[PDB]
Amino acid sequence: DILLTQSPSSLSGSVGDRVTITCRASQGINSYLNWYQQKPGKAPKLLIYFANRLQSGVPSRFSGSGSGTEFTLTISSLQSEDGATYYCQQYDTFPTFGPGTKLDIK
Amino acid sequence: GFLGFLATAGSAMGAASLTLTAQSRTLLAGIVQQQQQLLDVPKRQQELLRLTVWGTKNLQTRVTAIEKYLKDQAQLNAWGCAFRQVCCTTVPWPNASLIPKWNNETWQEWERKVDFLEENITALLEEAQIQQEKNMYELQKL
Amino acid sequence: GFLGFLATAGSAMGAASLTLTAQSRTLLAGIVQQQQQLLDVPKRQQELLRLTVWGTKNLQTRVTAIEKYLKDQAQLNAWGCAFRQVCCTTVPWPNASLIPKWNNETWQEWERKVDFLEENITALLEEAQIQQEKNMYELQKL
Amino acid sequence: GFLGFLATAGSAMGAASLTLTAQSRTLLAGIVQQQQQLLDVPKRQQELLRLTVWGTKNLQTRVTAIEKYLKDQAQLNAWGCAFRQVCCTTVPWPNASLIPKWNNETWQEWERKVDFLEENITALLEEAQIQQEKNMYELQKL
Amino acid sequence: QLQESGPGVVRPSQTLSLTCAVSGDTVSSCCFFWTWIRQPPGKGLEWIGNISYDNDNTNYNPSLKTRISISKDMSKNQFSLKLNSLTATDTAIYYCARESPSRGNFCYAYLYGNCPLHFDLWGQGVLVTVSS
Amino acid sequence: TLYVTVFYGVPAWRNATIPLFCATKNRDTWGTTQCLPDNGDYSEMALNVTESFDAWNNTVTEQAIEDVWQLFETSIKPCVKLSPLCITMRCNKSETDRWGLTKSITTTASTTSTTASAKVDMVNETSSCIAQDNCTGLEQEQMISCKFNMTGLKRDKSKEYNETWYSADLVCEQGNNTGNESRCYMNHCNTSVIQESCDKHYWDAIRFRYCAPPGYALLRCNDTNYSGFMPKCSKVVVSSCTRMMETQTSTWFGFNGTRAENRTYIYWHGRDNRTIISLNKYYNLTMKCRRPGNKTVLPVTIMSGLVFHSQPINDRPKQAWCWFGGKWKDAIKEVKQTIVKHPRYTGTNNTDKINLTAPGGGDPEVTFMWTNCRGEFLYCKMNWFLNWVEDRNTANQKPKEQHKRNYVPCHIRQIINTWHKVGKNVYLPPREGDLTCNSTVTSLIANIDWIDGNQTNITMSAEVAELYRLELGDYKLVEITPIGLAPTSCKRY
Amino acid sequence: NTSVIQESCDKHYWDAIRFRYCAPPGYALLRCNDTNYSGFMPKCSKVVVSSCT
Ligand SMILES: *[C@@H]1O[C@H](CO)[C@@H](O[C@@H]2O[C@H](CO)[C@@H](O[C@@H]3O[C@H](CO[C@H]4O[C@H](CO[C@H]5O[C@H](CO)[C@@H](O)[C@H](O)[C@@H]5O)[C@@H](O)[C@H](O[C@H]5O[C@H](CO)[C@@H](O)[C@H](O)[C@@H]5O[C@H]5O[C@H](CO)[C@@H](O)[C@H](O)[C@@H]5O)[C@@H]4O)[C@@H](O)[C@H](O[C@H]4O[C@H](CO)[C@@H](O)[C@H](O)[C@@H]4O)[C@@H]3O)[C@H](O)[C@H]2NC(C)=O)[C@H](O)[C@H]1NC(C)=O
Ligand SMILES: *[C@@H]1O[C@H](CO)[C@@H](O[C@@H]2O[C@H](CO)[C@@H](O[C@@H]3O[C@H](CO[C@H]4O[C@H](CO[C@H]5O[C@H](CO)[C@@H](O)[C@H](O)[C@@H]5O)[C@@H](O)[C@H](O[C@H]5O[C@H](CO)[C@@H](O)[C@H](O)[C@@H]5O[C@H]5O[C@H](CO)[C@@H](O)[C@H](O)[C@@H]5O)[C@@H]4O)[C@@H](O)[C@H](O[C@H]4O[C@H](CO)[C@@H](O)[C@H](O)[C@@H]4O)[C@@H]3O)[C@H](O)[C@H]2NC(C)=O)[C@H](O)[C@H]1NC(C)=O
Ligand SMILES: *[C@@H]1O[C@H](CO)[C@@H](O[C@@H]2O[C@H](CO)[C@@H](O[C@@H]3O[C@H](CO[C@H]4O[C@H](CO)[C@@H](O)[C@H](O)[C@@H]4O)[C@@H](O)[C@H](O[C@H]4O[C@H](CO)[C@@H](O)[C@H](O)[C@@H]4O[C@H]4O[C@H](CO)[C@@H](O)[C@H](O)[C@@H]4O)[C@@H]3O)[C@H](O)[C@H]2NC(C)=O)[C@H](O)[C@H]1NC(C)=O
Ligand SMILES: *[C@@H]1O[C@H](CO)[C@@H](O[C@@H]2O[C@H](CO)[C@@H](O[C@@H]3O[C@H](CO[C@H]4O[C@H](CO)[C@@H](O)[C@H](O)[C@@H]4O)[C@@H](O)[C@H](O[C@H]4O[C@H](CO)[C@@H](O)[C@H](O)[C@@H]4O)[C@@H]3O)[C@H](O)[C@H]2NC(C)=O)[C@H](O)[C@H]1NC(C)=O
Ligand SMILES: *[C@@H]1O[C@H](CO[C@@H]2O[C@@H](C)[C@@H](O)[C@@H](O)[C@@H]2O)[C@@H](O[C@@H]2O[C@H](CO)[C@@H](O)[C@H](O)[C@H]2NC(C)=O)[C@H](O)[C@H]1NC(C)=O
Ligand SMILES: *[C@@H]1O[C@H](CO[C@@H]2O[C@@H](C)[C@@H](O)[C@@H](O)[C@@H]2O)[C@@H](O[C@@H]2O[C@H](CO)[C@@H](O)[C@H](O)[C@H]2NC(C)=O)[C@H](O)[C@H]1NC(C)=O
Ligand SMILES: *[C@@H]1O[C@H](CO)[C@@H](O[C@@H]2O[C@H](CO)[C@@H](O)[C@H](O)[C@H]2NC(C)=O)[C@H](O)[C@H]1NC(C)=O
Ligand SMILES: *[C@@H]1O[C@H](CO)[C@@H](O[C@@H]2O[C@H](CO)[C@@H](O)[C@H](O)[C@H]2NC(C)=O)[C@H](O)[C@H]1NC(C)=O
Ligand SMILES: *[C@@H]1O[C@H](CO)[C@@H](O)[C@H](O)[C@H]1NC(C)=O
Ligand SMILES: *[C@@H]1O[C@H](CO)[C@@H](O)[C@H](O)[C@H]1NC(C)=O
Ligand SMILES: *[C@@H]1O[C@H](CO)[C@@H](O)[C@H](O)[C@H]1NC(C)=O
Ligand SMILES: *[C@@H]1O[C@H](CO)[C@@H](O)[C@H](O)[C@H]1NC(C)=O
Ligand SMILES: *[C@@H]1O[C@H](CO)[C@@H](O)[C@H](O)[C@H]1NC(C)=O
Ligand SMILES: *[C@@H]1O[C@H](CO)[C@@H](O)[C@H](O)[C@H]1NC(C)=O
Ligand SMILES: *[C@@H]1O[C@H](CO)[C@@H](O)[C@H](O)[C@H]1NC(C)=O
Ligand SMILES: *[C@@H]1O[C@H](CO)[C@@H](O)[C@H](O)[C@H]1NC(C)=O
Ligand SMILES: *[C@@H]1O[C@H](CO)[C@@H](O)[C@H](O)[C@H]1NC(C)=O
Ligand SMILES: *[C@@H]1O[C@H](CO)[C@@H](O)[C@H](O)[C@H]1NC(C)=O
Ligand SMILES: *[C@@H]1O[C@H](CO)[C@@H](O)[C@H](O)[C@H]1NC(C)=O
Ligand SMILES: *[C@@H]1O[C@H](CO)[C@@H](O)[C@H](O)[C@H]1NC(C)=O
Ligand SMILES: *[C@@H]1O[C@H](CO)[C@@H](O)[C@H](O)[C@H]1NC(C)=O
Repeated sequence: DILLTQSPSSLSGSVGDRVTITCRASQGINSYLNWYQQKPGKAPKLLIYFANRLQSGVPSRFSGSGSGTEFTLTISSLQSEDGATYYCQQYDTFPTFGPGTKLDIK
Repeated sequence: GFLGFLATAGSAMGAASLTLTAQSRTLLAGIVQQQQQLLDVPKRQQELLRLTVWGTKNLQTRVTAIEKYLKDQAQLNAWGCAFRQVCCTTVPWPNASLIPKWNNETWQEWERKVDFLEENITALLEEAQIQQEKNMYELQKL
Repeated sequence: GFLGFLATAGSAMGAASLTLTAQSRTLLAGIVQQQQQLLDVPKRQQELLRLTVWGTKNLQTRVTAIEKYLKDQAQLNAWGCAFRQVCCTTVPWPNASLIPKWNNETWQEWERKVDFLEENITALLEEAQIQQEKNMYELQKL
Repeated sequence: GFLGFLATAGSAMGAASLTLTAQSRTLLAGIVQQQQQLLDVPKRQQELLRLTVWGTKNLQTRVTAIEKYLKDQAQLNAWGCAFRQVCCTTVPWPNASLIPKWNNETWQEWERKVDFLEENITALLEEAQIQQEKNMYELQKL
Repeated sequence: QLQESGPGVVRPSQTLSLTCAVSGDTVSSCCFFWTWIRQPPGKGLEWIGNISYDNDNTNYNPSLKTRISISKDMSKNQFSLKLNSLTATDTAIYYCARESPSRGNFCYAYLYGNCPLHFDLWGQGVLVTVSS
Repeated sequence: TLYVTVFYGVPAWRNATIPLFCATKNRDTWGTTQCLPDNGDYSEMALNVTESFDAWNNTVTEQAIEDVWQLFETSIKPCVKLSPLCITMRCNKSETDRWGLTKSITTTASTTSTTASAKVDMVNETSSCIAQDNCTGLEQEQMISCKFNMTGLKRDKSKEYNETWYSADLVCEQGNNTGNESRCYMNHCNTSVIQESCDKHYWDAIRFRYCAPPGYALLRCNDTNYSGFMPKCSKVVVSSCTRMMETQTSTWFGFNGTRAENRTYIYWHGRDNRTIISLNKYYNLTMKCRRPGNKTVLPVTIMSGLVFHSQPINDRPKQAWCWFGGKWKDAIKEVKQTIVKHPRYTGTNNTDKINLTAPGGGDPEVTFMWTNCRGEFLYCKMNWFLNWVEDRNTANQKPKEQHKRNYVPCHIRQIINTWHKVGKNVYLPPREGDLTCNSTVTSLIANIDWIDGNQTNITMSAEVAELYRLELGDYKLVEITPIGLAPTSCKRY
Repeated sequence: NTSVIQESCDKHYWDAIRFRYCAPPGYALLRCNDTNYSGFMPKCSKVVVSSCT
């Protein structure tokens, strides 16, 4: 299978700053990578799909892109409501998910 | 002909099972069937054997079977280890960044990760064989 | 070219005298004479070298000389004993009902008594060589 | 392709440096470029691949590359020492009147002084190999 | 939309079942998959399996090849898990999702690797504890 | 420590772009000359590999298209040229006026009739209207009896000949003919030279399969989810030769396909909206075409000594026509459903908003169904059929086209602009006697084109070449390259 | 009238045409050198081998 990892595992920034998460893979993913946002006590929701498409209902502050073995999630202006664990999913084959990373709030 | 090469695909590199008789068998099956047809066409059409397109397309396929067989034998003799399986040549592997997972990866997956090394390696393998030959040349002369 | 193969026919299998250079000599005599003619025809007719029938019949004969030489070498390498005379392979003879009179029968008489065995034997000889190669593969790897 | 053979011309026979991979390399460079063109011509002209003169002249050059490679291998196997550099055959040199100045003469100058010996020598070299093969034939049989 | 359900406590060596109801939709709708993932406490998201797939075909995470079974029932608008040979490490929040394809010029087949696929719609999640 | 070493006999491959061998069973003419005999070995091995397949960008399909075309060209090349026939012919004026090649204002026709006249007419095997070639709505074949002066091998002697042309094959000079004997020429002569397709081409079936040369193999995608373009096929099967291909040419529907399965598949171009829809064999869809009458054929020797086959019928037979059998209504409903559920379709999910339609324009090359019946090409007008199979509310399609029938009127055309991208016109000799053909229907060739979530238009297409991409398509040609390199510790001495 | 007559213009039949056949490499011609050879002979005891006719 494809090993999907994430970095930084723990990062933060102030409300209003630019915060990014990078996902990497041991094998190339053609473009088949999704991003999810999970808050405590809740099921995760789709944030971005298929590398470059924002999921309808998700605020415009979220964006991302990627290919091959490197993908990025960007929040252009971190909100106080964005404290969450974010996860990458490769679905190039039998989806395995990455470990997730945490964005805290300052 | 048999296609026993492709038959083990997906088994991983280690224990993949390599067969050295496999190219001789694909060529031999080919030559016999094509020779039978070469003798069969003249039964009805001897004059137009190469004039028209079918005879030049078939010529390219017969030529390819021979040239391909010979390219493998010529490259192997340049390296010198034509019948040595693993060959055990003296050229070092280019870097530690490209080491196969002998028990996880398949030869099909692996070879596509070294396509950019083969261009430099082929020449190095030939050079190593050339120096070994030079050393023996001098021993035989003296 | 020489035809030293046929020259000993009728001498019996034992002491028949086998020659391993004989196919190289028939091919070499052929290639030189045909090459001289390839260069000679253009002196008067360069354009119609393959368009008309004579150039496609001669192509089939030149192709046959090459394909035949290579079929023998390919089959021998599949067996592996290309330059070993008797080869000394490990495949057992099919049955006791077909044993040659080494001092009475000629190779011409004998081979026609085993035409129905060769079909099974060729494959067995190749299989025996393949396993020997597999054993060496593992020794070289480990 | 490389032309490393001609590259050492003028260096004298001794220390001339002989390379055994050199014919494999000239053939391999040739086959790859010609194969690319065989597949490229049909992009615009598939029907007239051999009908017109260019396709018969190119056929003779492709055929020559193969026949030449095989003549060298066939002659070497007739002698038997295909991969032995100096080969160390048992045929005596014809006379003391033709001894090279190993440290003064070039292979180009030397070979032209033995053109009238090669005609007799080639046959003798083959005969010597044939008797060695006969001796081994009998050892393997008995 | 997706409401899961099942016993909060199951024992080791028993079989767990979880059934999810689909509300405002059905389980025979075209080009959707009914899937499940797990989230052991303190861990990330593990995909475990997939069945509307319009067919009886399934895809399972190979680590559970002999342990997990997924089925659907069109008379109930429900789909469910059956997980055998339970152990302590199977404690997790079990979640449902649709894994909807993005149909269009980028989707060739409803297979992994041949179509954009994403879990847009998620259920609530059921925490199942395996204990004595 | 770790040396490159050389591993010989390695199970690995790369994309090949080389010519393939053909092998066949019909060796009466073409097969012996160009092909090897069919070995009959259709077995395959499955491999545990993942591979990328494409039908519209392959070497296997692009040779099938070029090879069928090329074998056609080498068959007609030595046949009689008809430039000696591009002379004014003296044609019966009544028949030129009735079929509209020439004009007349002395016919002053006026018709009064019922406008509420649409009918529904069904035919099947057990019917006298088929046996007698008189189904409701069929007319006469449209043929202009013409005379001309032709010279044979004796040079200074000539004879007048009787030739009956289909109207589709004549031009006819117009203006100030106040008598009889109109002046006509062949439809495609003056811009070019028409050659007769004399060596029985299209009179029988051509079937063959391709075989890889030594060292090469064919991989095939054996999924059910294969839709022409598939970047990662998990079921890869390896063999040395392809399935047997039927080199049939037609528009709108493909006939006698090898890929006839109890399933509807739709292949789409990856970069386009063009598709080939296979039809479900479960419904036994069949087309039965007839050429009523009994033709006489008269060989004419022209100057060079080569022979032209004339058609002195001197009679007035009914139109060639086609009868559609099998469960067409249900097969078409499945096509609509298959499109709705397809991965590449994002249109309407309402099957009553998806319709079959003819391509537009006034160009006969796309608006008529073109089919081959043992050597004669037929061009069918299919409005009656489409209205029937869709159970369409006709209502306002002009009286003649407002019928629902499972048969269509058709006409014979002898001067044919061939199917490949050539612009070459050939003459198809008439067949002596009567003709009947009974073919299976295996595919629907169409583009799917929608712009909104209401109205999808399955537009019938004339791109006959794409039919070869359903026959093959799932194949990939690869080169076995069994030399590998890999770090290991085992250096010689 | 039934055909077209072509002139045999390239001096054909104006001189003698004589040639012999030669076997390609690996092949040979055997000849029956009996006096009892009558065209068909299933067992010729005098067999002679050569490369050309
Ligand atoms: C052995 O044989 C097999 C079988 O044939 C070979 O497999 C085929 O290999 C081809 C390349 O050799 C592949 O095609 C190429 O795909 C590229 C990627 O396409 C996708 O991304 C596009 C844009 O994405 C960018 O950004 C991301 C990150 O955000 C990066 O990762 C990307 O690299 C890019 O920078 C996207 O536009 C594509 O979608 C469009 O094209 C595909 C075509 O497959 C269509 O299916 C889609 O519907 C869509 O179509 C639009 O565009 C076409 C024009 O092509 C119009 O006709 C349509 O109407 C519509 O507008 C994908 O999502 C492409 O970038 C690449 O294109 C560039 O390069 C080619 C030359 O190679 C140029 O001609 C182009 O103009 C352009 O510059 C190309 O399409 C095949 O997909 C692959 N086939 C299969 C089945 O897998 C294999 O390689 C062979 N192997 C060997 C060793 O020989
Ligand atoms: C290398 O090249 C050489 C040189 O060409 C090859 O040698 C030739 O090989 C051929 C076979 O491959 C031989 O021909 C065959 O001979 C068979 C035996 O013929 C005799 O017996 C016939 C009947 O006997 C039956 O009963 C006895 C026991 O009682 C059995 O043992 C037999 O097997 C039978 O069952 C008898 O009729 C024959 O006599 C007739 O035929 C011969 C032809 O040689 C004539 O010479 C005779 O005059 C006589 O002619 C009559 O028939 C012919 C029709 O052929 C008419 O035209 C005449 O007017 C007249 O009526 C013999 O006494 C035959 O059975 C066999 O025929 C069958 O099979 C062939 C196909 O192979 C069919 O086409 C037939 O229709 C029939 O079914 C055939 O004739 C050649 O003799 C032999 N040539 C030489 C010089 O030796 C060699 O094989 C090649 N090797 C390789 C590896 O390629
Ligand atoms: C979709 O698929 C279908 C099914 O395969 C296909 O229909 C069939 O097409 C084939 C090929 O055209 C047809 O086969 C031919 O049929 C004719 C007619 O036979 C009937 O009528 C005669 C009347 O005399 C009866 O005696 C006979 O029993 C049948 O009822 C045959 O004449 C053809 O044979 C000729 O060629 C043979 C070669 O070996 C000769 O030995 C034989 O004597 C025949 O010679 C004639 O034709 C020669 C032309 O080369 C000519 O030179 C001779 O002088 C003489 O005229 C052959 O068997 C088959 O019947 C069709 N079946 C059906 C149900 O339609 C469709 O065509 C295909 N459609 C598309 C679009 O691809
Ligand atoms: C070869 O190819 C043929 C043609 O495709 C296949 O035949 C079809 O097989 C399928 C599967 O068995 C049939 O589908 C089933 O039809 C049943 C009957 O429904 C009738 O009535 C409804 C209205 O109520 C109509 O819409 C329908 O068209 C029929 O007239 C249904 O009761 C079945 O329902 C099941 O699935 C649904 C989900 O869609 C569930 O909700 C139900 O509870 C239930 O489980 C089903 O739809 C189809 O009708 C057959 N077609 C024909 C023409 O006969 C062959 O099977 C195939 N051969 C092989 C070997 O595969
Ligand atoms: C061929 O058709 C007849 C008549 O059926 C009618 O006309 C058809 C052209 C079409 O429009 C049908 O829908 C019409 O119903 C068939 O004969 C009938 O068969 C049914 C049983 O299915 C029977 O109840 C009727 O009484 C029959 N009618 C008559 C006049 O006898 C005939 O079976 C069809 N042939 C085949 C091979 O199916
Ligand atoms: C080949 O002939 C066509 C048609 O022939 C002419 O129109 C017929 C209706 C009839 O009256 C014939 O006797 C005529 O010779 C030519 O097509 C016409 O070209 C003219 C331009 O010169 C154009 O104005 C017309 O509309 C065209 N008519 C049609 C029906 O297409 C065509 O140009 C001729 N080609 C050559 C090389 O001469
Ligand atoms: C194609 O099918 C038709 C039937 O639709 C066949 O024609 C029948 O042939 C039999 C036997 O000669 C006659 O008894 C019937 O009367 C014919 N039916 C009709 C309507 O004429 C035809 O033979 C089949 N195939 C071909 C190639 O002709
Ligand atoms: C096949 O046709 C459809 C319908 O026109 C194309 O779908 C459109 O794609 C564009 C992007 O290129 C979108 O902005 C439109 O909204 C889509 N239209 C509809 C109705 O959904 C489709 O791209 C075409 N396929 C190819 C390969 O070109
Ligand atoms: C290939 O797949 C089959 C199941 O279809 C499996 O039994 C076999 O072990 C697999 N082989 C390899 C090398 O993965
Ligand atoms: C070193 O390894 C990288 C892979 O990380 C590869 O791209 C590069 O070509 C290698 N360099 C050499 C000399 O082999
Ligand atoms: C194969 O993958 C496993 C992880 O699943 C790893 O532990 C093992 O070392 C890998 N094998 C090789 C040869 O690298
Ligand atoms: C061949 O026949 C000759 C007589 O003509 C005889 O002297 C010779 O020994 C025979 N050779 C063999 C091998 O039988
Ligand atoms: C056994 O000997 C007979 C000869 O009597 C032969 O026909 C048969 O093919 C032989 N069987 C095997 C297996 O060699
Ligand atoms: C040769 O034949 C004789 C009988 O004449 C026999 O005694 C002898 O054993 C046979 N030779 C062989 C090798 O079988
Ligand atoms: C060839 O000539 C150059 C001078 O141009 C000289 O330096 C070199 O040593 C010469 N080599 C031989 C083999 O004579
Ligand atoms: C002996 O040497 C002379 C050169 O002086 C040469 O022409 C002749 O061919 C040689 N003879 C032999 C048998 O080599
Ligand atoms: C080279 O020539 C010199 C004379 O200039 C001579 O003394 C020497 O022996 C010659 N070398 C050889 C190998 O004969
Ligand atoms: C077909 O694929 C090849 C790559 O294998 C690409 O270079 C070529 O441009 C493609 N052809 C088309 C239809 O664009
Ligand atoms: C044409 O046919 C009629 C019979 O309908 C006959 O009288 C006339 O002579 C024929 N004309 C020619 C030129 O063959
Ligand atoms: C017909 O005749 C009139 C004169 O009465 C002339 O003006 C007209 O151009 C002629 N038309 C044709 C087509 O010849
Ligand atoms: C019809 O043709 C005849 C000659 O066969 C001629 O006499 C007659 O006048 C023509 N009809 C008309 C209206 O010109």
